[PDB]
Amino acid sequence: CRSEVLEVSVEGRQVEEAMLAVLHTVLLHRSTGKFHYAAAGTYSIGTVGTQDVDCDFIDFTYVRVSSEELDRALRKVVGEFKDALRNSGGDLGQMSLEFYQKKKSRWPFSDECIPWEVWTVKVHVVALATEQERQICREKVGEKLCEKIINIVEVMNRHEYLPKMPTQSEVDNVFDTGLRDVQPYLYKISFQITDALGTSVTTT
Amino acid sequence: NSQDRKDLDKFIKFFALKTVQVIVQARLGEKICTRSSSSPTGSDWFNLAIKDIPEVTHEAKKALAGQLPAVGRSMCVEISLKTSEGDSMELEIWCLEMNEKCDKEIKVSYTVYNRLSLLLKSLLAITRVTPAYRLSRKQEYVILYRIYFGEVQLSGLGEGFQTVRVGTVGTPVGTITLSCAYR
Repeated sequence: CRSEVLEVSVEGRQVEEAMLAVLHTVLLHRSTGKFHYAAAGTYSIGTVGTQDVDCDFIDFTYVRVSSEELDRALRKVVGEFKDALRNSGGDLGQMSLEFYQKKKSRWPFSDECIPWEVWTVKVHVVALATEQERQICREKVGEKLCEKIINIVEVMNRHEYLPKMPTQSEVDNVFDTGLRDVQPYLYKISFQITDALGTSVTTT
Repeated sequence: NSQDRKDLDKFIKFFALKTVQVIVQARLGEKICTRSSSSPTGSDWFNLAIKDIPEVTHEAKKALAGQLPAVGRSMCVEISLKTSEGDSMELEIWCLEMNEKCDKEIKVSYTVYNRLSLLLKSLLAITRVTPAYRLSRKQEYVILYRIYFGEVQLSGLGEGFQTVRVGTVGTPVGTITLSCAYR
């Protein structure tokens, strides 16, 4: 199971859009049109729409799949991370997006969720005190998010591994078929407020 | 093998047609927004909703002249800037090459077809995170587009331009490479 880690240093208000920019970019690449199966086992694939998202707290624009429900799902759990970050303080958090297949297991054991890929975005929130803080921050993280999306595209293009196309009965072990307008790969979004760890040895 | 390559030629042709749409619509000053369909139509290429602009289609077909990328022959979409002064400036050259090396194991049709779909998705993403994007929407300046076909010449970019890899897709006829060089 492959892992990629990204870091962003962002102001408090810009944490939501910065996360949506990362999550949507990954899920745009990690989803397809919905499958409509025929009794013969064949299936058609629907069309995915995309739309631009202008960020307000960041001078930045990203592309997400045009599913209104997927957006509501991520904005909600991004808000869970946002609220948890401010309830805690100082010694800083991370959100994780993981894709997994469902494997069948003999009774009594329930089905195995087997990750094939996970993304972790570590978040550092900085405090600002003049208005020049906020404006140059709006520019600076936008340029930083450009680097991240470029790095996401460049790991996504490795074509490392992908689960094989499921049959009509296997479909819910590979895809999240619960949405109206896109079927992502089965994904899990959890977050975690971590501690701050020092640095030991230079190595100068 | 004759039908499969007839299909692959079509896939590459419409991939090239669609990259030109994606690149030009992203330099269009306005936000782009399309809608998914569970009951799609027969002209939603690569399972993506990309509306064709006729005029752009026209000179994508005039540039290609009924031909497809290949050896030493790579399609280029040049994004430029004419200011109030009138001096031109090459902002980005978008380059769709077709490398020599092949992938005889990659199973046409839809392995290639699905991977080209992902590349158009990567292209939609990368087309907004290059500085010519924010420039094209903050509108004094005007953006010009132009498509041509052969070897690529990066001279108008100026010394020290950066390049972005959008991604690659291997085909039995050669591996497609999509990238951008920008000043």
